[PDB]
Amino acid sequence: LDLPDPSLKNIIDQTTLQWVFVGGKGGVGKTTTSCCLGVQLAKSRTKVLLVSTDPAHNLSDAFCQKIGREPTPIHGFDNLCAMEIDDVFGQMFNDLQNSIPGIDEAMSFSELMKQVQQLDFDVVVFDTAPTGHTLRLLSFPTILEKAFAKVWELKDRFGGLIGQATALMSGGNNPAAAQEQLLGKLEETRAVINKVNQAFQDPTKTTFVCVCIPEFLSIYETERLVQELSKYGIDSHNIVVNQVLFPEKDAEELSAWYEANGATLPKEAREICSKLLARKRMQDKYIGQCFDLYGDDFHVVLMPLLDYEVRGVEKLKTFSELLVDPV
Amino acid sequence: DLPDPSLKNIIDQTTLQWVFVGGKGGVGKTTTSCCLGVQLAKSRTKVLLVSTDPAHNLSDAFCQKIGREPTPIHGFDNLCAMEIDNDVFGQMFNDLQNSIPGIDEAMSFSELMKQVQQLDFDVVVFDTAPTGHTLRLLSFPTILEKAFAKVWELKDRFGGLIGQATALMSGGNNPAAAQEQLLGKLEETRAVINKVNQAFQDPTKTTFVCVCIPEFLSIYETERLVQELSKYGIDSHNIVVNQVLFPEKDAEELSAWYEANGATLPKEAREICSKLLARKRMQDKYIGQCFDLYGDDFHVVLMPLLDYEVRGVEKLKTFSELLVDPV
Repeated sequence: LDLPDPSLKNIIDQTTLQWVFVGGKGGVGKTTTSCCLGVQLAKSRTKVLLVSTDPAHNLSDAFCQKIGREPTPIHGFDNLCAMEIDDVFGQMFNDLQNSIPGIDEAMSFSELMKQVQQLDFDVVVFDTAPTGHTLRLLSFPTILEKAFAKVWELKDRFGGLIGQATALMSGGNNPAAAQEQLLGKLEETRAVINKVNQAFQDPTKTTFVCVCIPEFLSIYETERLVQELSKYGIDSHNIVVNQVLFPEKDAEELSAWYEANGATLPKEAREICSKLLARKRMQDKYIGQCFDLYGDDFHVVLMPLLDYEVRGVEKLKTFSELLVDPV
Repeated sequence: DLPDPSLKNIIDQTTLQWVFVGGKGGVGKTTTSCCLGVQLAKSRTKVLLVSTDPAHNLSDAFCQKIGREPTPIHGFDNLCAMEIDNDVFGQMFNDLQNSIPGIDEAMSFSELMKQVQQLDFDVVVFDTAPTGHTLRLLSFPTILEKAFAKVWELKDRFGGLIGQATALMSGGNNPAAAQEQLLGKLEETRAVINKVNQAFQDPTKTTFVCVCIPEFLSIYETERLVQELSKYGIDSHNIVVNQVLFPEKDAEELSAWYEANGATLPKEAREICSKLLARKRMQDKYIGQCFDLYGDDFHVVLMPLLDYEVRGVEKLKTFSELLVDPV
């Protein structure tokens, strides 16, 4: 068969990329794959930044180095930085936060995008939260529009009280001035997120990498994420199937060898081979399902399951080579 | 001519089963709720107080540790208080929580309502969270319907994948059985909340008490809450304006005395009198605004601002006496 290369080398080749997002369900290796992509991009690119919106501090444990809320240069690299992210006006803002769930996340994302675009980097890798939170990250514009419409509805409906009280309170508690400031903050956030989305819908600058493992839940969340990215016009052409058991041998070669030499093995080795072969068959079924869903338009990169955790700078550097050009 | 400036209509309506107390933070929701409970303990055979306020303000109010389950109030025979704080099914539930924000609060409220309705009390007073969270509490049926529609949409879209994986996995990890179990849990929650909401729209059984203070923000949140209760068919006819400065005299007497003897007071007495007069003028303006918005259809109960915090059983008894039969 002729298919796209089973590696993430196309990410390194496309030198015009500015946003590289890495998504997937929790526990599939999002942080490790993101760190390896950052390590690989640090070679060709002048400046590379890694941004983690995962609530935990998995970036610090991954790089075996304390990573701050601001850019922290990665030990052993000259151009690789990391970053981990966790009164009338005030009352109206709290009413808006309570009425429209997700507006605070939208404003936090807007502030983060402004800070990152002002940090001036050539490429930013994005270790996102699990799929569920990334879907809200993608649905942010509808939340901003609902916030605008909620503010307008509140103004229209309570204009009588707002104007009658505007006469009373003085100084910096005018309900109309505070309401206009809330509208202006919503407008700032919406403009920032609109420019960011215009940059995101350009496959020249933005792409998405989906990480999964040969199990039902991971592939299901990967399909959810792919369909949502397709809906919102965000490009994705890389699926990383991690923790693959023995990505070199087939289930058939070793199954035949075992069927030919079954009675020659001790009880223990025979049980271990049988368990390993069964898990390999299940993983092969799920990899075939992946190749059915994708493969035509996606680079499917298979990564071997390792005994040790891929932590530390040197181990990550060695694993990135397995990521970008396999055996 | 106006309705009686007291909450005595709450005690008179013997058919009431749910008495909700809402308002902005710091206006005295907990104090008013505890006083209403103390007063209902006289006429009713058994009275329960339920606090959904995130903090543990009930314990500080009663000056006594109140548990997560009903704890009989010291010194009362019929007054109890209460303060309220891989896996395929879990993954689908998390997808629902991420897609529909507020479904977990809806299920928690359903469990709380089932527990309270099984505790069997004659009347339950409900110290709710600040206004925004009560407004979220009111939209629960729509949120449950949106959750149902999300589960059905996911079922329709991914039925092929779900059945194809059902063919594979064994035992109690069927994705289709898990989806049906999620639907059944949603149905349980929706039935409980439907019974509760049918009970809420009956003025025979449910009424709302709005607590506020003579300031703009409190009156604005009170108006929001009243309009939302009107939209959602929940009855409210009691506004409690708490922390009123000097509820006995009018704006004229002390102002006239001071303007006749202004230059005769020492610096300290003159400063305190001036601050008091300004506070009284502002409070009178906002109380007039309250009487403009309501009074025609609402019992407006004015409560005096006290130097001490209304903690302890005796202070609660005196504040309840000022609440149900004023001076």
